[PDB]
Amino acid sequence: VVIGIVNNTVYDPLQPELDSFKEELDKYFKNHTSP
Amino acid sequence: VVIGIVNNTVYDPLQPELDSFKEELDKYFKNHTSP
Amino acid sequence: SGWTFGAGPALQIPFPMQMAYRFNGIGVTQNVLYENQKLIANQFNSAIG
Ligand SMILES: *[C@@H]1O[C@H](CO)[C@@H](O)[C@H](O)[C@H]1NC(C)=O
Ligand SMILES: *[C@@H]1O[C@H](CO)[C@@H](O)[C@H](O)[C@H]1NC(C)=O
Ligand SMILES: *[C@@H]1O[C@H](CO)[C@@H](O)[C@H](O)[C@H]1NC(C)=O
Repeated sequence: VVIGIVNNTVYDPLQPELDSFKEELDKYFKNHTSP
Repeated sequence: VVIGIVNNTVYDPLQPELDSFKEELDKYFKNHTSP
Repeated sequence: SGWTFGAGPALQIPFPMQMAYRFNGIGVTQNVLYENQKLIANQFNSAIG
């Protein structure tokens, strides 16, 4: 509905804030399923 | 560059809010890997 | 004191923290002052001269 809006990406800081643990969570799950 | 800045700790609320859950996540994984 | 001496008992506050509290009224955030502190001081001095 707005005129002049421009495509882009919004860097949602809370997503990397939780990803700081989510990455090592994926690492822990890799260790969990490895053996 | 700033004169008079005093050392201390900043209690970033988002971390203990996560850490309130990050403390219980790691403990749960180790129990399931035990068998 | 600042603006408080004209609205109540006259409370005290250091001058480098009574100008970081007046940029905020303009719109520019306060940090700018400390990051330019010394430079700004010189400019102000030259100004009065
Ligand atoms: C913006 O992106 C969407 C999907 O990515 C697309 O459908 C739309 O045409 C794009 N608009 C402009 C102005 O680029
Ligand atoms: C405050 O001023 C006194 C004397 O004017 C000086 O000795 C002291 O170092 C100053 N405080 C700071 C943090 O510079
Ligand atoms: C603040 O802590 C850091 C690291 O512990 C130290 O290098 C610095 O000298 C300290 N500054 C003050 C003003 O205590």
